[PDB]
Amino acid sequence: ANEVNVYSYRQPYLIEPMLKNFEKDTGIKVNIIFADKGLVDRVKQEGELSPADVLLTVDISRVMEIVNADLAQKIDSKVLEKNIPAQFRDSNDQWFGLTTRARVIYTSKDRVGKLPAGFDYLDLAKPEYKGKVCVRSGKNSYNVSLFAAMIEHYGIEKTKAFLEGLKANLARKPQGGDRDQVKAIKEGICDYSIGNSYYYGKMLDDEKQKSWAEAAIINFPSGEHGTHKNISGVVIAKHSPNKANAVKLIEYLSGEKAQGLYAELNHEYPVKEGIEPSAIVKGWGTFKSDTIKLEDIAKNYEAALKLVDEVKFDDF
Ligand SMILES: [Fe+3]
Repeated sequence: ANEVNVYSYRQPYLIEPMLKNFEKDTGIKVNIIFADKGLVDRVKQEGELSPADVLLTVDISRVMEIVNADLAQKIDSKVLEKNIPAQFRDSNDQWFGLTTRARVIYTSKDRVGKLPAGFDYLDLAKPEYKGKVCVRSGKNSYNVSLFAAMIEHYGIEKTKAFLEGLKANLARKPQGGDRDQVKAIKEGICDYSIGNSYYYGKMLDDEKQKSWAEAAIINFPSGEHGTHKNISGVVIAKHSPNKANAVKLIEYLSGEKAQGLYAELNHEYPVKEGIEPSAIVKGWGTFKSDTIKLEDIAKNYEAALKLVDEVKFDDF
């Protein structure tokens, strides 16, 4: 044992409970380094001497930043294979999803209500939604990843046409984050937004923002390819000094002792099949998740960035 060093983009309080439980079960000391927007630079600068064991981050774009900075090592683990569905881990064994986040469509509770069953992201590009849609910058990773999935499913031409239609329907210049779009729904600026599911929980947890969530309905797209999921996950650092402990830790985080808790704390979904979401998350509804591999989203990420620039999505 001795220890394991977790460099985390995610705030320590959102990961500490499961790490404390791991410590109790194994006797392995878990050190948390809050690398924040750090994280690649810090580990790269620390180089061969870096104590980093587990790199914990959020969004496939950040996972790819780590992999593409040559900071990952390949891990062969039957536990990770069994616990994590293949779509939420690397076929090339360098990264592993631990939770998912759904990119959903929020609607005005009063002015729209629940979306009809069958509603797709694609429907937001239809002319009837002109002036009614709020989305943050198209270059934001949450959106680029969604568009990358669309490239996989539909190709660049159809995705480009979608982006053009979506742009045409925006109520305002893309601005702010996902929560800001729901604030805009609350204030009647728009009736539809795209945003991550977990924000609904985060807003309800906040005294000011709860009214934003209360004015909106969370809708899980239910077209052909269902609801887009992105991930939080982990990578074992290239120069991990406590590799065995590190692998033990991520195996633990992938399993039934940690999955429910970790997802619950973050209002996310567990990756491990059979683990329930929290009561609050479950209450938002059940839905079909896209089966697309996150590595295929990563593959199309650059093309999606290119398409966003081509259509000048943020230009109003
Ligand atoms: Fe977020």
